[PDB]
Amino acid sequence: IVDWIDERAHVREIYRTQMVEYKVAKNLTFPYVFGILALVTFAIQIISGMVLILYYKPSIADAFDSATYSIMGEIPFGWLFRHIHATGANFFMAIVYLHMFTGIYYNAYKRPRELVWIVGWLIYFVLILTALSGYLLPWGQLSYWGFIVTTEIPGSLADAPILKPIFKAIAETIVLWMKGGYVVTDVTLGRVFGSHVLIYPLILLALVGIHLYLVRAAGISNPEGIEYDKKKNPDKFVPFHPYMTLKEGAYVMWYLAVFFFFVFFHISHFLPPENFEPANPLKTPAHIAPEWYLLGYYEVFRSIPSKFWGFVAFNALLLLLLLLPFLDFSPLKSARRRPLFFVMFVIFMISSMALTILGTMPPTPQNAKLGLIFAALVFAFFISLPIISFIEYGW
Amino acid sequence: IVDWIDERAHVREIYRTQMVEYKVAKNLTFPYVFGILALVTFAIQIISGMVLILYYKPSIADAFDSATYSIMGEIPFGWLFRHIHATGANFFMAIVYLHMFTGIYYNAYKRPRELVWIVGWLIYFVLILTALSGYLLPWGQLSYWGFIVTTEIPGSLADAPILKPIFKAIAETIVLWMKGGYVVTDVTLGRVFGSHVLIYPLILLALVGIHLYLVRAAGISNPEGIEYDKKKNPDKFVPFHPYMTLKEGAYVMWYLAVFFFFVFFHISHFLPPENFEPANPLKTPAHIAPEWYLLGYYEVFRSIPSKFWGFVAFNALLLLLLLLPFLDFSPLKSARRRPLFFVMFVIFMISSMALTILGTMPPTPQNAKLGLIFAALVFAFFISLPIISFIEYGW
Amino acid sequence: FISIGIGALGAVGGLGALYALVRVMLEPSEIAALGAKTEIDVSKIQPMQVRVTSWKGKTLFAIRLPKDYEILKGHDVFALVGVCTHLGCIPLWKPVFHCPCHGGLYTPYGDVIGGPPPRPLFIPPQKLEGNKLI
Amino acid sequence: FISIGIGALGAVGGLGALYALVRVMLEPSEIAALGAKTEIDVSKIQPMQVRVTSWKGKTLFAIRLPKDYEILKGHDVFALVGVCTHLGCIPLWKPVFHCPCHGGLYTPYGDVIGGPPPRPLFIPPQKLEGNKLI
Amino acid sequence: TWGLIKTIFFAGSTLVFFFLLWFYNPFKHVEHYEVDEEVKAIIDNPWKKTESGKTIAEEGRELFIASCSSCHSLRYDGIYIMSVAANPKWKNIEKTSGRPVYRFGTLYKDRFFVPKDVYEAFAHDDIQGLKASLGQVPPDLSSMYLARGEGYLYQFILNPQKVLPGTTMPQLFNPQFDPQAKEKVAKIVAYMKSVNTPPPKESAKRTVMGVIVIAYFIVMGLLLWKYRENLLKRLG
Amino acid sequence: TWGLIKTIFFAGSTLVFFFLLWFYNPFKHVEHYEVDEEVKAIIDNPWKKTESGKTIAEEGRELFIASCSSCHSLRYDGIYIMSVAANPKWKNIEKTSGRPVYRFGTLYKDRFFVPKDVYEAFAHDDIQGLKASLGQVPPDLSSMYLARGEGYLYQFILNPQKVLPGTTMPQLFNPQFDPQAKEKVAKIVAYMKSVNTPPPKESAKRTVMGVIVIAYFIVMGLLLWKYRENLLKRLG
Ligand SMILES: CCCCCC/C=C/CCCCCCCCCC(=O)O[C@H](COC(=O)CCCCCCCCCCCCCCC)COP(=O)(O)OC[C@@H](O)CO
Ligand SMILES: CCCCCC/C=C/CCCCCCCCCC(=O)O[C@H](COC(=O)CCCCCCCCCCCCCCC)COP(=O)(O)OC[C@@H](O)CO
Ligand SMILES: CCCCCC/C=C\CCCCCCCCCC(=O)O[C@H](COC(=O)CCCCCCCCCCCCCCC)COP(=O)(O)OC[C@@H](O)CO
Ligand SMILES: C/C(=C/CC/C(C)=C/CC1=CC(=O)c2ccccc2C1=O)CC/C=C(\C)CC/C=C(/C)CC/C=C(\C)CCC[C@H](C)CCCC(C)C
Ligand SMILES: C/C(=C/CC/C(C)=C/CC1=CC(=O)c2ccccc2C1=O)CC/C=C(\C)CC/C=C(/C)CC/C=C(\C)CCC[C@H](C)CCCC(C)C
Ligand code: HEC
Ligand code: HEC
Ligand code: HEM
Ligand code: HEM
Ligand code: HEM
Ligand code: HEM
Ligand code: FES
Ligand code: FES
Repeated sequence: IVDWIDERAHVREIYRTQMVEYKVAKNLTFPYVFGILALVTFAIQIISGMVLILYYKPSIADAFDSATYSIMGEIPFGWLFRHIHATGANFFMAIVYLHMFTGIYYNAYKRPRELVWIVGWLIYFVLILTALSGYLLPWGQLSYWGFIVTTEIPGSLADAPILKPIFKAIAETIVLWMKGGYVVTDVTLGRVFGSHVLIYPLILLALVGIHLYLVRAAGISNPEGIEYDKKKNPDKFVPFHPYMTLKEGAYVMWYLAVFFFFVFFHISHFLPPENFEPANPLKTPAHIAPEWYLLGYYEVFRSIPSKFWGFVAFNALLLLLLLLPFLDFSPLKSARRRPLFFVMFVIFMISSMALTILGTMPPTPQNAKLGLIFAALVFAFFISLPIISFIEYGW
Repeated sequence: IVDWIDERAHVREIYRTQMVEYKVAKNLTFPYVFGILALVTFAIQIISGMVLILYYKPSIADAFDSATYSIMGEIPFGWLFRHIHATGANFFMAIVYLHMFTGIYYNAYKRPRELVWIVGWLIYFVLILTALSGYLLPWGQLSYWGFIVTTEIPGSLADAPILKPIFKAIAETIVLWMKGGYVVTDVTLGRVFGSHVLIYPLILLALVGIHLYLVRAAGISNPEGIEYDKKKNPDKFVPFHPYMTLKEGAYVMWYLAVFFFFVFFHISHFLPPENFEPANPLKTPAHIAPEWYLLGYYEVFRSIPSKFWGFVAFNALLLLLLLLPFLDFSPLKSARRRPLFFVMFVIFMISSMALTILGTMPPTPQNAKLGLIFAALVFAFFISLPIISFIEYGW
Repeated sequence: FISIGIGALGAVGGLGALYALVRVMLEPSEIAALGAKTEIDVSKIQPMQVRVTSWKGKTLFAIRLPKDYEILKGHDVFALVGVCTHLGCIPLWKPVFHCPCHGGLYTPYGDVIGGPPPRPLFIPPQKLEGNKLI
Repeated sequence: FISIGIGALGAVGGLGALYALVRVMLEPSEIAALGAKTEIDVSKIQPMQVRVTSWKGKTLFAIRLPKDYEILKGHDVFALVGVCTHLGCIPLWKPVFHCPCHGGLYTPYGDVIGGPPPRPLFIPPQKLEGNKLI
Repeated sequence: TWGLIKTIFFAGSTLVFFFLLWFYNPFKHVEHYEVDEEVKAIIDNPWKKTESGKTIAEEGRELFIASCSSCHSLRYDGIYIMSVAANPKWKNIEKTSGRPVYRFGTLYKDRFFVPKDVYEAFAHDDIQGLKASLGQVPPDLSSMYLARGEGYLYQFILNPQKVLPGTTMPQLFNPQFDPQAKEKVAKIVAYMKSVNTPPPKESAKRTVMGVIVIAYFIVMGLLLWKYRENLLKRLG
Repeated sequence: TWGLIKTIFFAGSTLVFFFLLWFYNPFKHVEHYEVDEEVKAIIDNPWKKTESGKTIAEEGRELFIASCSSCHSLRYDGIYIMSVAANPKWKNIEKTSGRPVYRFGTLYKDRFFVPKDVYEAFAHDDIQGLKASLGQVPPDLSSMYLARGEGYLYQFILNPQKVLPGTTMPQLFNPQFDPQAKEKVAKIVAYMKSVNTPPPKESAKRTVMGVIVIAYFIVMGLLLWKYRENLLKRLG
């Protein structure tokens, strides 16, 4: 029964405290589902990678003979669990982008949520590495070369800068770090496999746990902006169960329907067809831009004429998210409450979608001009947050 | 500083509640360290397996060429992190045996700790599989054959029993389950590698977390036996920090010293020398008994003349630990309080050490007689717990 | 009704997901049984000639002899797991047949006549269906 | 003092453990630089003859010619990364040297004279130490 | 309301972003090759029976092993270079694993799959006149269908000089005075498609189960929604 | 006290259990072979210099490649069968990875390590007279030292008929009228030891760091103990 487990585990005292008397806000909108959806996609990736690790082999002469021959034809339902994996990777990138952007919107990074945003940025940085190093593994014609392209980006740092041209042969993230040093060999493939498969998901679970605890410790920020009305204002909370637990439970099922649509009926873009060719280190494909979640940065890169300054802009665009809680400082919180932050956020969103879309097209001079025009608008959102902050402080 | 992190994460409110005002018992003895030591050894195994997964290769033609050539000679400090791994596996078996046996001693399985013992038995069962499937991986001369010996044990079940001899070709844990079916091939090695390396440690972390929560939910059982004196009896708790947190912190360091002794100076029994020969499926080694943590059961096996009944005894000796909380029922708890349970526990401990020690010697008829005499004493401890329980109920 | 319809639906979904997971991970189905049939036509082997095959693993012999351990009496067709005993070499046919690694000799029925190996070759099970050995 | 001695000792232990972990995982040290020296004695290559080698990966040529893109002027000894351009074949020496996959021709200095490839072979860096090319 | 404008903007932009990011990016100018439409039914159903009791896939397999296995080694089906015939062992190809080709979902005990490193060391490292004469090894036609497409595979074969400017692969099926080559190339492409595409029994089970899974999750979501709506009425 | 009897019983039994379970189980009767004591210094220090500027390990390597590489393929050092010489490529052994033998902690660019499946398919599957005549392939002497021991390796070589009753491996160094064979076999075993045992520089760094780690953890434990003792006095 349940009373026997109740007396020994206190299951009902945990249930009545975590669900029935939690008292989340009532006016929670739809983009407050993206965290639960990212957690569900993380679970999907773990469950479907536990199946792939049984048959994938981190050898150069055996990779792409496991993931393409064994996984796809030899193993029952192996096609399905590679489809689920390669679809959930892209869905997990997209849901995390939506989550962090509609957390930027409601400004869920202000007091006292400065630390949850730092842990979330660590989540994002290590997720980039988990989805970047897991793409070399199929060892396809463009997988190898998109790993090479992405691992030579830290090499433009060593190129002679405008100032102090001693950066040559220093911070060698090429030789020491990934690409293994002058050759991508079997040892490097095994190292990337092991890291991607067990070192990164463990520090993903740890950081997701810390993040979920820090969300509860600071409380869900309501989208209105008053951020609380303590000891008063009832009839606007309608506690967690069953108001929210069944709304999220329906959004999760509908999201899984949209997910298993791509898994079954349209995967010709998650398993790209010209990646089904075994990689040879002598023939370079034509269009070898990195994966879609890194194209918004790859367009800021290789658009500035200097490569060192392009890499510096690449890194500044990623560092301006750690400082983003420390960068915007105002008593006002939401975007329903800041009419000047809404226009900057829409500029940021549009000009950040446009960068990822320009990152797919071939590098023409007009494409470079457009990617620079949009990079200027992306940087404007960060170099104007303190201005709007200083304006709103004077009301 | 710390106040900034305090305001956003509530770190001091967690510290003052989990350490300074926890109020564990004062008379806790030494064998109450084995849980923390098993947790530390679990951490050691995870940390040192994250390094081994980078270079181990789950192919028949490449296994034992990674773990013996690459890991040991080619990789810097790879000798050290294979030494730490193969030593921590045996230390993790030994510490878990000590923990569960000195938890049997103080009867930490009675009310209300029935569920923590079930979760601990699940820990033990899945730990057997994690240390059993991780031993096939080096693909050594005796690793392959000790996997074969252990995976043919469920095959004696299919042998014609005394009753209902239809068990032939049913419950085929040989073909369907491990050994892959009639051949240990490259696919089976890859499957065992993937399972051992990521599927078993994940359900180890989950079960260890559930176990650690269930220990707190039921409270540490004090070794005396009164099990509490609620709302009274002060000056005998001296709360968790710094009374216990620094006693455990010193025992952990001394245990790690004893550990890194074996890691560096005596490992000729954790990496057995005749396992440094590449496995061939045509030549069987002389003495191919399973690993030491399964020898207490392997001696109950292959000592009874019947193989089916030997396997049934193997399984009953393992099932009589799940029922052990439901098997012993008495108001008295400790072994300092039950003078009749102490003698049965010492019989159990001695006759269970003797079984693992007899499991190493070759199978002579005198060895079989001794392993049966000791198997009788091991079963006596389980078929007498209800008798002592019924006697003590009448006081 | 809904509060039980969703329970039944979730149970069916969990059952299907567990079926898929079992079928991927824990199933060597229909490829592990290689081979339990092992078609070996008897009318192809000549007298005093041995055909090398594989049953339940490697390796297996197919011995045929016209006249005459000794588990079975005269059947003239059988199969023995052909791998030497004490160190695991492969004996060569030809009338006894030995292995040249250490000098172990074997009679066509399995027993040893000059034995470096301690024990003979264990007879694997067999079935007779017309002119096909299992 | 103890409450700071244990802190210093734990910090040293953590530093050593992190050093070991870095040295195992994140270090292709002293084996990735294969090869930055690439001893290529100039007095061994004959005029109008190409030696196949490997610098910073595969592959590399070692061309020597007595007389005469064109990044460098007349030095008579240099090295070009030898792999065809538009599809990545290996050109064969012999005076131009071409690759027979598609028909791409190359002058000994890298440029193309009949080009299926769009661009010539990029010159990798080089150093001159007596009679040894890098 | 203004919230509605916010909704159909912040959702419309994301939908039209993921649309042209995940399918039909209209700004990439990758070219398209198509089957000649002369037959276009030899390739649609390679498992379609024909006369002499042979399907089109089996006949394409024989055409490939007879006219194409002299330089190309289509593994995943046990086809290797005919020099020597067969290029794998000779003697014991079984002692390699080396396993018999077990595709979806039926195995073929008469053909074996040899790893990429065992092969090309036993076979092509005692090098025959392929890398020498041609210049490049005819790479592999195992997963070339999934990587090129039926259109590119058909338009490449029977006219390699048009798709690639210069290529030492011959015409080898010359049209415009041999009217029997187009269907041969179609059978070859249909065979190469039958190696990487599920049969009509398997490609249908996947469709049925993918429809059932989506119809399962949608119904489960709407059932949970209706359950929440009903439970919020007993309370308020 | 009675608690003391409980302590030195429940700890004594566990200690004497793990003793004869983890080192020197006195009830296992595995036999022991020992070096002939004729030299016993050729094998102790294989890196010990000799005349002609050659160490004993290098001379054992030459003796092995000259008299033993005709049937045994000691990989992990680049030694393969001399038929053909060398049995690996011939031509491109570099295009296999195939990497140069990089043991602890110095690499040898003149010898290459070829995987187990690439080798024995290029080399022994164009089978020469080893599996035919002998009956079994001379397995491998790469990690035979770690698996047998110096005693077993010495007593096996120069008298294989004594360790194993019948073995087609010859004496190949016959004593009792050739007094120059014992030191040759000792040099061979010393070479085979130098492939799997760290040099005197590396086997010493491991000892020093293993002493320092234990002395670190013991001191840390006793420091934490003294800190707890001191902190329990400020409170009680
Ligand atoms: C068969 C089926 C096919 C399926 C096709 C694929 C599926 C597509 C579905 C995706 C739909 C996403 C919906 C998100 C929007 C939710 C609704 C909304 O409108 O979200 C708004 C803000 O959310 C927010 O920022 C979040 C929205 C902004 C996020 C921008 C995402 C950019 C994506 C990545 C960009 C690359 C980044 C590069 C690195 C810098 C809410 O603003 P409010 O002022 O509170 O309005 C209140 C009203 O809603 C009242 O009801
Ligand atoms: C260089 C250095 C070399 C190192 C060599 C290796 C290291 C060895 C160290 C191991 C020492 C273990 C110490 C355990 C004993 C702790 C002390 C003790 O005595 O533990 C007793 C009970 O613990 C208990 O059951 C626990 C003891 C019983 C556990 C039995 C373990 C059996 C092992 C596995 C058996 C195989 C099982 C097969 C499957 C059935 C405590 O009983 P009390 O009545 O409360 O006494 C109170 C007094 O102590 C007051 O102070
Ligand atoms: C997926 C399969 C499941 C199995 C997974 C196993 C793991 C965990 C099991 C699941 C957890 C069980 C749920 C227990 C929740 C009950 C906690 C609780 O509710 O107890 C609270 C204590 O919390 C407290 O100390 C908080 C204690 C500190 C929490 C620290 C843990 C967070 C980090 C964990 C993530 C890993 C990373 C670790 C590295 C740092 C009491 O509340 P208070 O604030 O003190 O009182 C104030 C009142 O006004 C409100 O109540
Ligand atoms: C069954 C059905 C399989 C077909 C049924 C049979 C006859 C058809 C026969 C059949 C069809 C083939 O196409 C096939 C192909 C190749 C070889 C053989 C076959 C075959 O034999 C679909 C199974 C696939 C579904 C898509 C499972 C999803 C895969 C995992 C990633 C899910 C992991 C589930 C975990 C363990 C529970 C987590 C619960 C969490 C809270 C969410 C709850 C949502 C829901 C699970 C209730
Ligand atoms: C450094 C020293 C290395 C030698 C120093 C240098 C000059 C010597 C030079 C040197 C020596 C060689 O033998 C060597 C061999 C091969 C190639 C190269 C070399 C070499 O260059 C010893 C390092 C090994 C120790 C044993 C680390 C243990 C391995 C892991 C398993 C530990 C994981 C640590 C985690 C991340 C923290 C967890 C904290 C937890 C709460 C416990 C706290 C205890 C303590 C850590 C404070
Ligand atoms: C004269 C030897 C030879 C013959 C015979 C041959 N091939 Fe080729 N194949 C080649 C060469 C050379 C290339 C060029 C490789 C390249 O351009 O990268 C090639 C390339 C290809 C490609 C891939 C080209 C690309 O860029 O994707 C395909 C597909 C192909 N051939 C199909 C076939 C088929 C089908 C047959 C049998 C009907 C065949 N070939 C017969 C040698 C040959
Ligand atoms: C006549 C061919 C031949 C020669 C030459 C040869 N071996 Fe052997 N080796 C064999 C055979 C046959 C065996 C037997 C394998 C077995 O019994 O399992 C063997 C076995 C061995 C074994 C392992 C035996 C065991 O049971 O562990 C070692 C070690 C060994 N030989 C060492 C050497 C050394 C060192 C040399 C060179 C001085 C050498 N052999 C030369 C063929 C040869
Ligand atoms: C958590 C977020 C993760 C992301 C975003 C991610 C991403 C990816 C991607 C993009 C691929 C390429 C697949 C393809 O191109 O077909 C991949 C492959 C792979 N992933 Fe992950 N991964 C994640 C976690 C995991 C986990 C937890 C495992 C656990 C085993 C895992 C195991 C694997 C394996 C073995 C492969 C190679 C198999 C193959 O290529 O088919 N991954 N991953
Ligand atoms: C695996 C990845 C992630 C998981 C599982 C996850 C999970 C969650 C969940 C469940 C919530 C609460 C529900 C909600 O707010 O929708 C949340 C909140 C939050 N997350 Fe994440 N998240 C992830 C990634 C990220 C990233 C990458 C960032 C930032 C870069 C981030 C920043 C935040 C913030 C600021 C909040 C607070 C929302 C608020 O208070 O309104 N998260 N996260
Ligand atoms: C948690 C308890 C675990 C136990 C008791 C255990 C046990 C073992 C054992 C006995 C071996 C054989 C090593 C040898 O004989 O030299 C082994 C090897 C291995 N373990 Fe574990 N293991 C555990 C967890 C893990 C984890 C978490 C990982 C994560 C990567 C892992 C990865 C490996 C790998 C890759 C090998 C093969 C490497 C080699 O053989 O040198 N293990 N394990
Ligand atoms: C990875 C394996 C394990 C870990 C990390 C672990 C951890 C712990 C810890 C830290 C404690 C509290 C401290 C202590 O009692 O010493 C505990 C208590 C306990 N454990 Fe475990 N344990 C493990 C395995 C097991 C096993 C295999 C069993 C039983 C078969 C078990 C049964 C118990 C019981 C009954 C208690 C309660 C002790 C009491 O209340 O006095 N544990 N465990
Ligand atoms: S192998 Fe046949 S006698 Fe030892
Ligand atoms: S590959 Fe050299 S010409 Fe195309």
